[PDB]
Amino acid sequence: TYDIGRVLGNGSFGVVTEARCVDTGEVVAIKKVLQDPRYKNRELDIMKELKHPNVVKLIDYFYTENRFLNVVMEHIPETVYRVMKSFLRANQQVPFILIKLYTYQMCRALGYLHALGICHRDIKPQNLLVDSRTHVLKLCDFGSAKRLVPGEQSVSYICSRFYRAPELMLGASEYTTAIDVWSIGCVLGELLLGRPLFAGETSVDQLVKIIQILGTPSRRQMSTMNPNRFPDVKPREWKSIFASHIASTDPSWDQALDLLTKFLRYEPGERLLPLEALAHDFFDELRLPSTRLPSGGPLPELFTFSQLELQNMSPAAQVKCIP
Ligand SMILES: O=C1NC(=O)C(c2cnc3ccccn23)=C1c1cn2c3c(cc(F)cc13)CN(C(=O)N1CCCCC1)CC2
Ligand SMILES: [Mg+2]
Ligand SMILES: [Mg+2]
Ligand SMILES: [Mg+2]
Repeated sequence: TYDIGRVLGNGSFGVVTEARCVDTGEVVAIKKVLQDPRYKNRELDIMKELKHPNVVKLIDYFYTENRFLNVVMEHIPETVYRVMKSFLRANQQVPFILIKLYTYQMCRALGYLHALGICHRDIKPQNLLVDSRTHVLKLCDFGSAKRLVPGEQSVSYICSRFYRAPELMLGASEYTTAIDVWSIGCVLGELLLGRPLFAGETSVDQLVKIIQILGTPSRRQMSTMNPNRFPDVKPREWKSIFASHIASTDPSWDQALDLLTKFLRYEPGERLLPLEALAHDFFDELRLPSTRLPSGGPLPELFTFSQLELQNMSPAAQVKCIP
C-alpha cells in the first residue's frame, strides 16, 4: 500500500518518513512508533477523533512485525519554523498578513482541540505545518497530547522549553489547556520578533527570562499557577521589546501587541481563549472579501466553523468571526 522513502527526522519519539500511497498516488507522512503490548496508543486514539481543516488529516494506520504502529498522515511541505528562518536569514520581518494567517489558524486548531478536552502540550513553530503556496497551516505531532480535564495531574516537564507555560516550570502538576494558550502567545511573539521571545538556557532560566520582560508575578498570581517569593524586576514594555521591528514598519502593532498581552497572562485562567481570540480585530483583515495572499492567491479556508467550534464560542465571537 505504501512506497516508503526518506526519514524526515523529528525531534521526538517515532520515525517519520515520506511515503507514497500507491492506491492514490499521494505523498504522505508515516509515523512509526513502538506499540505497547497492552495499552492503546494515545496519539493514534486522539488522531482518530480529530477532523479539522487545521489539523493534519489521519489517512490510515497499520501494524508492522511487541510490534510497530504506523500512523499515516497527510503531508505538508514546510513548517512555521522553516518560514521564520528564511525571514531571519533575509533579515526581514514576516509580513503581517502571514502573521495574522498563521495565528488565526493556530488558534482555530487549538480551540477545536480544547473543545474536545484535548491539550496539545507541544505547540512550537516546528510542530505547525505550512504550505507556502496557500499559507494553510495545520497542527501536528500529537505525541505529547493528552485528554486533559482540570483536576488531572500530569507531567510538569512537558513543552519544548521556549514555549513552556510558567506554571509548568513552577512545578504545577494540575494545569489546564491554558498551557497551550501560553505557547500560542510565544509563537505570536516569535513571529513578531523573528526569534524566540523567551529563550532560556535552562527551564529555570526560561522562567527568569519571562519574569524579566513581564515582571514579577504577585503572590496572588503565583497561586493561580501553583497553589503551593521572587526578586523585584522592572518589566519591559512590549513597545520596548519590539522597538527595532516597529521602527522598520495600519494599527497592526497595537492589535498584535494587545493580542500578545492577553495570551501571555501569568494567571492561566485569564489567558484569552483561542476561539474567542479569533474575533480580535487583529484578524479583521482576514474577513475582508477583497483580501488576498501577498502573491495574489485566495486566502485558505478560514470560516468553515464546525458545530463543536461554534458551541465553544461566545455569541459575540460567533457573529464577529462569520462574515
Ligand atoms: O507532512 C507531515 N505530516 C505529519 O504528520 C508530519 C509530522 C509528523 N511529526 C512531526 C513533527 C514535527 C513536524 C512535522 N511532523 C509531517 C512533516 C512535514 N515536514 C516534516 C519534517 C520533519 C518531520 F519529522 C515530519 C514532517 C520536515 N519539515 C520541517 O519543516 N521541520 C522539521 C523539524 C524541525 C524543523 C522543521 C518540513 C515538512
Ligand atoms: Mg489503554
Ligand atoms: Mg489500515
Ligand atoms: Mg477556546
